[PDB]
Amino acid sequence: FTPVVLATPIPEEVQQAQTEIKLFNKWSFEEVEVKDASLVDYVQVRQPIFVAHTAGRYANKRFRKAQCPIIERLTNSLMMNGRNNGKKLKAVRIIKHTLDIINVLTDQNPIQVVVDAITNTGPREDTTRVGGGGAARRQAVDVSPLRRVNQAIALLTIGAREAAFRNIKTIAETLAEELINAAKGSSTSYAIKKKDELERVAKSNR
Amino acid sequence: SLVVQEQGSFQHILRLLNTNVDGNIKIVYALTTIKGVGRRYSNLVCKKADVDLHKRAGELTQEELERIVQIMQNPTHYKIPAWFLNRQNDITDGKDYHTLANNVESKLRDDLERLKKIRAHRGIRHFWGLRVRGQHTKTTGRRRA
Amino acid sequence: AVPSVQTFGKKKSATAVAHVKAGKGLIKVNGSPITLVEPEILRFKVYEPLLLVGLDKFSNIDIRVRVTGGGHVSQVYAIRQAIAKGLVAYHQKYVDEQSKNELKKAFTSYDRTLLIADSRRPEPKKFGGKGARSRFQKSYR
Amino acid sequence: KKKWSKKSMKDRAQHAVILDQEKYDRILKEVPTYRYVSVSVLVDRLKIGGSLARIALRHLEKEGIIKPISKHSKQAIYTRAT
Amino acid sequence: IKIRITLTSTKVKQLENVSSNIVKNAEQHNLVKKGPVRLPTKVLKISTRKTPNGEGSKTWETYEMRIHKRYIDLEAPVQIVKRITQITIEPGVDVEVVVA
Amino acid sequence: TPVTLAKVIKVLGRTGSRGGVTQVRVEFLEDTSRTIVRNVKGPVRENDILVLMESEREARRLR
Amino acid sequence: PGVSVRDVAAQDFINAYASFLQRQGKLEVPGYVDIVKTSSGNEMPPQDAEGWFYKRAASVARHIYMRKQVGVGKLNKLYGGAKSRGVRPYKHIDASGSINRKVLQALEKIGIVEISPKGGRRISENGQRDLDRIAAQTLEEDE
Amino acid sequence: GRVRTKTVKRASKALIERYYPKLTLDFQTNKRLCDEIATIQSKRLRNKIAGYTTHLMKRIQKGPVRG
RNA sequence: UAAUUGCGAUAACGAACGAGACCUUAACCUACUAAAUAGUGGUGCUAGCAUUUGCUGGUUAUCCACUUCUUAGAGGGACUAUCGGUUUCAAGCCGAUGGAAGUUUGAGGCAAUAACAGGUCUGUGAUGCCCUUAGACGUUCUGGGCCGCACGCGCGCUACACUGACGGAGCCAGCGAGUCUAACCUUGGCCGAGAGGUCUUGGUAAUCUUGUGAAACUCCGUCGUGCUGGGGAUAGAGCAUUGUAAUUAUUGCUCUUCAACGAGGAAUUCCUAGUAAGCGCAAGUCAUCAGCUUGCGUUGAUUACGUCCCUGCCCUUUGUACACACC
RNA sequence: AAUCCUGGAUGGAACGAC
Repeated sequence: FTPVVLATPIPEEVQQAQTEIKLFNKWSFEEVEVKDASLVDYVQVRQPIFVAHTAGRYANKRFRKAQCPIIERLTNSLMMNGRNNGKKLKAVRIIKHTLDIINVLTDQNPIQVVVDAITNTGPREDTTRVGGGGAARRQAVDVSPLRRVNQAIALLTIGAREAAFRNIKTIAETLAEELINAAKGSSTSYAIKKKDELERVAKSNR
Repeated sequence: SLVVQEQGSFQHILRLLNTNVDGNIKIVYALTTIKGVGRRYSNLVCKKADVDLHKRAGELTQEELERIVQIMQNPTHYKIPAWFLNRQNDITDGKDYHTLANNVESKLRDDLERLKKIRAHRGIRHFWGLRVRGQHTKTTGRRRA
Repeated sequence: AVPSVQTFGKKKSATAVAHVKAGKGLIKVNGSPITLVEPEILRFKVYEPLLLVGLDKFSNIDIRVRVTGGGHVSQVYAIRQAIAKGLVAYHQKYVDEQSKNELKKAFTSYDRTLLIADSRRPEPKKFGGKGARSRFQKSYR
Repeated sequence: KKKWSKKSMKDRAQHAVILDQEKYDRILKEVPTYRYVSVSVLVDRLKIGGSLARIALRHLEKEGIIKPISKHSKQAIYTRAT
Repeated sequence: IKIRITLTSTKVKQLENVSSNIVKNAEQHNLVKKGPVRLPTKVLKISTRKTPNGEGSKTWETYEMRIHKRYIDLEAPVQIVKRITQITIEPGVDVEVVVA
Repeated sequence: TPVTLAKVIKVLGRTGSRGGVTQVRVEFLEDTSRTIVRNVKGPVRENDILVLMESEREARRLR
Repeated sequence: PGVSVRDVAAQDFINAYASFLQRQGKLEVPGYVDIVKTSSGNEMPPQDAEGWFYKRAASVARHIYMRKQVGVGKLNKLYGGAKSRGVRPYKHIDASGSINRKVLQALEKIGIVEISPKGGRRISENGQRDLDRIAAQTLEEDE
Repeated sequence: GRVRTKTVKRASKALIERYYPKLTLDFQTNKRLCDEIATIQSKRLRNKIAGYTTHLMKRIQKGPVRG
């Protein structure tokens, strides 16, 4: 490393995050090896980003979104329920505070934490209607990894949102504790509960 | 960052103008509990009485309280611009007052009664309980009572 | 005279023109350095080319940007695209081609839009609805 | 007027707006060991009000008991200094 | 002498033919000028319900009128100015010359 | 509570009255050479991987 | 190296400048301060209320240093904002004009601002140097 | 889809059956001689004709084509 | 195949309409033409700080030079180009590369035959027939009414809150409209809390209004889960404007009043990318009045990329006691 | 030079014509 000078002043930490390595906002992307396979090739890591904001267009084709960073997908899902439509900047700020919190608690990489939570809360089976017309039933089937991912993300976001609704605990910390409970496996997470529900129902309707 | 521990001289709900005012909330939004008193008037009077608005109502002195009362019930002597008032150029004497907890409703009743005995259109409308500001009555104010 | 160029980055409707020349490494935005944009995170988003290529390449050169149109985010994106374009054109004209092409390669490897503009344009508004595709609502009974 | 819902009541917590010496020194002894600290922490723990929590976070940060890591308004974040 | 000529027409090829014959006349007379400044053409929209009556699907129709405006700066003697006022006149084209 | 991983090798077609479902034939990673047919819910491609909560079953093929 | 107002963050600069003027304590106060909303589109007066005239003066001074000329119309257009007309949708409204007018009058009084040609008001050279020094102090505070 | 109309295909067939000792499998030059040798009112149509002619010559280079 | 779009098959051959083609618009062009009613750079004068070169600015008659950004005009450019697969191996289709653009590039305009006893005589000095035609259903003047409310339906606007409200600062668009025998859009200056008033100014307009400094947005603070500083109806009082005239308040402003509403049951609508949704802006009607529409732009997602189960549509085959045709 | 092989479907209720 060398601290360079320009006509306009650049801080040293940004110089380091420039030349020494490419971080997150302020975190690493390496040593975040996904644990469970079959989610690999569908979560986008090893292609770092400094912010989850990007004018990327993965909605033109079918399977493109797999190459979108999972954090951008999180920020994307966070802006919903009407008034929060758009306002991606706020979602990013919330992510940042959340990662700060998940680094002070459970001091491992918060990125590693959330990906382990995703891998944990992936609904492996799910029911669906099949029938010869009026003779139709809720047959249980296997879930795609992409659908596992999307369902997991939606569950996490909705759990945090419904927790932070009408009460003081912020959307950020709600999301944080939800991700933590999911990463561990706790049955207190909205996501984990829904997942166990679905898998039980799949078992029953085999 | 400043933290005064406390003293037990604090008080919960108090009384003034025949009104059970709630303490433990900031003075302005506390006072607005009173009928005939809004956020503007309250903030203004608490400014004029030289009060710290960061303070809570239940932790105060009766002197501050009564000075505020005096300013409330006699505004003009403390340099009020006379158009904040809820009742100015009143109806009879042309003097400008600021009606309060019970006087608000009493005067409202007096005005409605005046118009009714006058057999005015607005008075008849109020007497029947309908809408008066020229609104439509076809699709709204159905379960009005 | 000076080895100097002028380029531009674009967005929905935000345009970021940028004069570039040889200098001492001052990087200004309509009156002011890069560090005073105040989305406070899109700041890092616009640092990105510098964070990719290292700041050493910016010592001998100065940039001056004028921006207009669109919202703050679109302005930022036009800014960074104009920046990368000016750097590339400079390395093309005055510097050899190897630096220019490896620079372009690194940029496109991190992200494509840093050099090329996204051709996504606002679709118009049609009658029978508030926006383009949305209609108002159907009432049967 | 049919409501088409259930609409049960709540517990109606009664958090404090002012403190006392007991609350204050309880805070001073218990805020450490809270690896993460914020307003919602200091209200789902100790039943102080939100303004109290704001002022108290500022106070502790002043002398230095809690370490700040980010001071965004609407989301203040601290840990314990060790 | 410092004249402006202004063409505020619709038929763009007529406007262009007029501008072209005028500028070749000016340059064969060897007169300094500014080239034909094409102001940004302007559109007049009119959005109306197609139907006279009120029923039918809620359809709308935007009738447009494009207008193309050009103008030229010349320094030229009074006699050439006068004959030019006389000549290079196309129907459907609105033209106006001003001095100073 | 074990599972079985399998790799996709061949997509067959869509199925279900509403067509929100897909038939596939997979190849087990461990204990390879075993090819079973299954139903799937969401989007899928070849060479993807799936997690049979039970490996000993298969749906009525439609062909 | 020399500096400007364009070389410092706006919020911190304005804070420092309004603090400097409130410490100087000479500029002006109309008398009907702490009584109005600054805007018919606002619903409550300012929260601080022990000041904020210095703040608005700082903001407009920075604005003038950025621009060439300004007017009460422009300042109302700027500081005005979204009004909540009860139920009918929000809408832009121009802020209070008399306030900014008295601000500019007091600024010409203290000699930081002048009247411009082409109408409106203009930065002074005295104000230029003073704001330059204040901004110097501003980005000196972090040393 | 990207299918071409009988006008295109008929014209391409005419050009191929009576200008074979000519144009090659380059779209650009085939265009630049098409607009020269025939009358077309739209650049779009000319490009389509050029492309289909080129594809038919690709076909011709490996055996004949019916019609 | 989006498609009677084509490859082909062939008692059919050659044609035509429609589709497509076409036109407009939006994206590419540092290639042409140029442009103080658009910019850019430099040079002069000038402010400040640094001073050591510099940075930030201002400067209409300081000129000089250029056209990348801006405007246009003429043209080019994508035709699925190249490659690899798959297909009787043809039409074509899938993936990848390049590319500004590879869902007929995107959205629109135009849009057949035949028909509806759809709607409109309240747009028509378009209209036949019938009624009326001077106490007229003509015409015109006053005042009312079209808004009248025990109730039921539909288009929407507000919110039911911290992904928040409020107060400060921060501070960015584009579409377009605008005075003549009128009196329009108004800058700037003064007054006023505010609305607004007033003295002036520019503009028949890429020039002036107007960078239309819009709002949402960001940073700071207060608030603190309390039908609460959420919400802001219903009312009272007063001050203003338009209009001859506002009284069943035209509308705007101030204060006060502060009600339901705690995410909405049966049912149901729209929607596949800069799109939904949010956010406001302009024009329309207009003396005044947007909560409506038509356009504009700012922020900007998720989830499919499939199916015919329901609702319907096209072709073929079949059956039919149907023909104002499963009502 | 090794080499054994195959085709396959169930299904509820749904009046009438002013």
